[PDB]
Amino acid sequence: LSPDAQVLVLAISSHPLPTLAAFLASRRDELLRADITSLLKALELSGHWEWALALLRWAGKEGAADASALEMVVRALGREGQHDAVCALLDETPLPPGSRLDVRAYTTVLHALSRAGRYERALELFAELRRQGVAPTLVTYNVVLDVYGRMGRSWPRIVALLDEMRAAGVEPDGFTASTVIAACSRDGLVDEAVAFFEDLKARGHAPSVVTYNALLQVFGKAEALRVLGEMEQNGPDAVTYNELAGTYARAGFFEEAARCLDTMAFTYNTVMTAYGNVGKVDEALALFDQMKKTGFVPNVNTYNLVLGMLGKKSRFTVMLEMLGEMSRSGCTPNRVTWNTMLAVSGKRGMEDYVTRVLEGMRSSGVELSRDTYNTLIAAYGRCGSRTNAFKMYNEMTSAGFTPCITTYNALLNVLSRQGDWSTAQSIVSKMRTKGFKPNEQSYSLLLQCYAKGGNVAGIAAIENEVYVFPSWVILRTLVIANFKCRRLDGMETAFQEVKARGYNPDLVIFNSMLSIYAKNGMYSKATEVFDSIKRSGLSPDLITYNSLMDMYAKCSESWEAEKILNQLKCSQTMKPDVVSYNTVINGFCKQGLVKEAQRVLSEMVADGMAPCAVTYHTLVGGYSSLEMFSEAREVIGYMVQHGLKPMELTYRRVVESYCRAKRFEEARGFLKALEAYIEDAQF
Amino acid sequence: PDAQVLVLAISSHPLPTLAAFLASRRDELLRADITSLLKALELSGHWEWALALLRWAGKEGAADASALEMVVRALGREGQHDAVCALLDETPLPPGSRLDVRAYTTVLHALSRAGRYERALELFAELRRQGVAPTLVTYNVVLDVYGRMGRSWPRIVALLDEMRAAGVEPDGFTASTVIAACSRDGLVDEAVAFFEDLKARGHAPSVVTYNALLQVFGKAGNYTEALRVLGEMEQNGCQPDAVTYNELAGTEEAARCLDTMASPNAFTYNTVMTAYGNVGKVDEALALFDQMKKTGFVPNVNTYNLVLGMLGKKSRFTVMLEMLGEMSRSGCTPNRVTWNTMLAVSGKRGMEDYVTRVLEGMRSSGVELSRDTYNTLIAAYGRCGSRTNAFKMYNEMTSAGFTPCITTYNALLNVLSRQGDWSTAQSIVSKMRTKGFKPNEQSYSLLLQCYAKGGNVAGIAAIENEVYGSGAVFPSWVILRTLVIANFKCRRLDGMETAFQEVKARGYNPDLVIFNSMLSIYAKNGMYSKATEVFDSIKRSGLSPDLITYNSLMDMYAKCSESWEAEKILNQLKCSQTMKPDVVSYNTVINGFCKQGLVKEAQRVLSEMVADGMAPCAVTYHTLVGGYSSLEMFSEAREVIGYMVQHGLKPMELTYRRVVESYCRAFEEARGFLSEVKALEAYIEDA
RNA sequence: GUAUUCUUUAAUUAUUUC
RNA sequence: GUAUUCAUUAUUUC
Repeated sequence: LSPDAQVLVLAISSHPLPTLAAFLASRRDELLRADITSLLKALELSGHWEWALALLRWAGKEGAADASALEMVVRALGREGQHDAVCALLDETPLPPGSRLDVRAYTTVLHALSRAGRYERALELFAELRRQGVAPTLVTYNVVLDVYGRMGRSWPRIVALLDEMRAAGVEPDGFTASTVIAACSRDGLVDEAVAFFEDLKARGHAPSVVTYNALLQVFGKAEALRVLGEMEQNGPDAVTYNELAGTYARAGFFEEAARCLDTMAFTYNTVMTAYGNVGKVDEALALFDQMKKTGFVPNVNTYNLVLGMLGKKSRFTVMLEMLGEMSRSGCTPNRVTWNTMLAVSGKRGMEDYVTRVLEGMRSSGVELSRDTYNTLIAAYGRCGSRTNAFKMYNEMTSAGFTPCITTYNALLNVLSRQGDWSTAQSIVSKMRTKGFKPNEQSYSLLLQCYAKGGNVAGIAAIENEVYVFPSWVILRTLVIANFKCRRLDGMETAFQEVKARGYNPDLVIFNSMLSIYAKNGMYSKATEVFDSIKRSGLSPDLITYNSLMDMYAKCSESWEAEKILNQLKCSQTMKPDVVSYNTVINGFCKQGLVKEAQRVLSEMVADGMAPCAVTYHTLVGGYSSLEMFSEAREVIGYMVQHGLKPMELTYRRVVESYCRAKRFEEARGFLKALEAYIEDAQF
Repeated sequence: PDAQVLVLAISSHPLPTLAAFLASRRDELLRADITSLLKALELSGHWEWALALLRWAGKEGAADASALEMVVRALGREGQHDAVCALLDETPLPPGSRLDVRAYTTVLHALSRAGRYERALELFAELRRQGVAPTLVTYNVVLDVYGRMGRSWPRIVALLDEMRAAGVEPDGFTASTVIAACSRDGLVDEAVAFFEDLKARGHAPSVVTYNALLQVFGKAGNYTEALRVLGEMEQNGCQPDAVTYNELAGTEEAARCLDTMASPNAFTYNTVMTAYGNVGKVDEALALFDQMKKTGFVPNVNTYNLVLGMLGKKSRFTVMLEMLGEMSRSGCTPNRVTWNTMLAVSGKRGMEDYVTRVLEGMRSSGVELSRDTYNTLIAAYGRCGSRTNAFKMYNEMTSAGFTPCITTYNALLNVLSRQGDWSTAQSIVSKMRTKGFKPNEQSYSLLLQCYAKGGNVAGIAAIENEVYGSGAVFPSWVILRTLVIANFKCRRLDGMETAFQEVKARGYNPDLVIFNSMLSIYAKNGMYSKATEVFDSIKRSGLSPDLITYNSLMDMYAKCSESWEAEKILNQLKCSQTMKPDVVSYNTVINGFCKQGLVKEAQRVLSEMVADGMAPCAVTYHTLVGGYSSLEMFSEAREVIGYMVQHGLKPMELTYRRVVESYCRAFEEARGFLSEVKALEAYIEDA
């Protein structure tokens, strides 16, 4: 409008937001003389809804904001969807005393509070709304009914409002019906929901899709029998389908739905999906058969769906069967099919499956692409068939395809399992000359080959090249990788770096840390950790609790470890673990305290737990220590007398202790290379 | 002697070259106790090396069965099943060789773990063709093989006889395997008879045994018989472990499960509650929880937090709050875990008031807030989008004497990311900088998203340049992901191709979000060539095209003025059997005609749309008018209007704007049309 | 301005608007 | 070496 005002507006929309108020002040008099409403509008067209906001708040604090000013921002805020801002204009009103608003605007604020769970404020506002003589509209009504619906237990107030609205001649719509039914749905008002809809009929009213889904939902968590039926034939399965997907989980039946559906594709596929995503594939395959059994001829896309849900259950045998019915019915498998048959969540016996998929994947033409081979490598990688992954890697290249980074990472996954790093290094080095530079994943997979290789070299060689941006994964992978190698420098090093970069560490790191102190020479940072893990608000684990006991055990303070064990007995959620029992027994044994140690073994059994090899092994050590070899020999009996099968270390610890005690023929009688240990000892 | 020195050589050598290295010190090897070298190489965990030598020696003819058996024990002990199936397949033994049973059974199990059953049976046949006597574990492994093939019950009954005829007595491993086999075929009756018959032999069953007998009933059948087993279980005195309740959980139904185990402890109750939780059936666990009380045992805070957590993931606010009150009313006073659990809730509607209602309890609970608690509260208020309250929580943090961390600044930017309020987002990151803090990646993602919802393209590019060069921010899948999106929302084609470039270059494997966006952006221009290449490349990737992929394709053809091809897909989606055309699908098709004309065709589509049920929207009609509004025709676009309000759908701003502009440019016959009923009637004035 | 399940470490003010 | 459901090639081995 005004050239002076256009300059002012441009000057406002260009100014940063944090400084703007100190700026608007400087132009106080300049602003007051103008039409803010016109500035707000101009600041809204230009796409700067947040600058008008600032202006409004400024003017309210000055007295130059009117209803129309506010009403303009609000309409902008709701179309833009900034409920928070709406709610704040209401909590810090830029309005002068009198001040009444347009209906549309009040209903936008009501929706904003609703959107925030401030149902109690919405109702306060609604009351204030009609005591100022504002005629609410259909949308205002529907918004308020929604407030009542999510606030809960407000059915009577809903009856009241429906009355009030009709008595003022505002007939309900579809947003009114669904809103209401979902309200009954959230309160278990099954009975009164139906009487409602069936009253909607009376007064006239065309039924709907969203309606039925709401009604559906009622009987859902609440009947889906004679009900869900109507919804169909009444008239289209859109969202209504999903409702079936959770209908099954909150209940339990396979006969009614078969008996129902019988009586009657997507619709079919929907219900099948409902079964296979909650883990009822046996239930879906039956739905599939029934479906086939009645005319219906599935296409490739229906098979890919069934195979897809069978796949998450690793039902290899029937996936191949389905693969059969396809190709022998015309339904030629597509790319999506093989990818589906190869994206199986790994189980035991996956290799031969994969092998059979590949056999039909190559006995049916289908020229394997580059990505196809990568998919086939990943598959044998999941199983762990290094042998078959690499045969695929070799067949690949020998056919002229060029391996990508996805192909190298695949192979790298494998070796990682087996901690074969000498082969990993070769992969990496190969990929570099080919031009391919390792990514983050490629590194984590290296860190894991090394750790299972006990190669600290390659570990610290990477810790250097990274300290390779250190991502939360890499730093977390490094903390672990060092713990397998039990490396305190490395672990600690990158521990604080995880904090200095604004990452929140999980119980894994904390647990891993606590123990690299317990079994080491630090026993206070440990206490720091168990105080940090808590101060952090995290819930300690048994493992955490067990690692804890090991600390006290190594600090020669065992009863305290016994306390934590006992305290676990009440935990009501924790519940010891022979490890916890073992760990405590190991400590007492380590301090010469062995009666106390078998006293906890007695509890152990009494509690109905189950002593094991390692458990007995501990005592034999602690007995051998203070040379009292008879009570020790009595133990190994117990193990075997109960068939617990001792360990050569159980024997060694006695042999080596029988040697040092000047008793040689004893070491001999009692009793491989061990006897040899006595010979090189005796003389 | 001289061996200890030679082992270290092989133990310290590049694996992919060890062959030629064993070829080197060959004659020192042939005179060395191979099996001896093997035993030594394993004593240091160098088992990959003991294999390579085996294969070497084998190729030289220097490996005997005693050696192979030695490598196999380790592999099995080191869990290396594929490697053993390899030895089976290549054979490093000379002709006429026979192996220990312990080894043979280690291979059988290895063949079983790869699904190579038909092969395991053939090896078993050989093993007993060499007059080797199988042991218990051998018989048991083979049983496990029979049980995973299917239709193998007679072979199980027959082998049971043999093994029992060789004086070999079944065990718990046997029982669980035979019962579990019957569970994998639906052999309910025989599993029972077998159990009955096995019991009657004096065999005391066990947990594992009872667990398989229960999977029978529960897998595909009944919850009443499986529950009965649960019955007979305790009656025997065998305590159901965690795996027990998992079977039931996966097998008014919660009222039953509690009636049986009634004729337990607090840990028991939690074990079954958590079972139903981890399955996804939580209303049941609640039901038990109602009983654990009205039955005696009183739950503590650990038990309650457990329950709250379950509710958390379902974000069942009101009940969570009820439960927090019953806690503090029945005596159970919350802890730092209780609160944190309460604020770790899943985003949703009305979450802001919940958090306020929780914080209201943290405060009254006279519990000093810590630096951590603030970070949580800021995060939750930031997660629901209560920008206003996050910042209030923020200033309250930095005023009680706590120091923000990066998470603290990240929470805050998360909110702004939803609002697009990048100006503040900047002002923050700098503050993060002026405090000795360096922005994370997510910090860069948030800021990125923050610029997107706004429209600030200069801050995006300012991120790309700092990402495509310096190391301040590494091109992480995430960061490149947040870029394809933030450039779409701002329609920066150039800046997406670069990202789709690097993604398909930095070793990444694009996702449907990325593909589709690329498809819609190319389609939003005439970019047919690339777009179709993207679509197929979706196919060549191995992903399933959703509706948005199909709608974007139709709009491309629209855009390319081939709207007939657009309907072929709508038809194709009509019989997709898996994908049902969407409202936006139909419109996209109609507009494509109306954009190039043939509105009588546009009517053709609308017709069936209604024929397929399908209830049209405003846009549906606003588009139909477009063609009828600007096609030397007005008597129709007026008749078409009477289908909106007369059908209570209500037109809109883009609509009428097409009526005046199109009519006031096709005059007077336009004036009377607009008179039939603000911001517009200045266009007419402008004309 | 409003409704029916999933979505809340979010493509869901995602793709259609002569 | 072998079995039951769906950081673990995790924490205890005088």
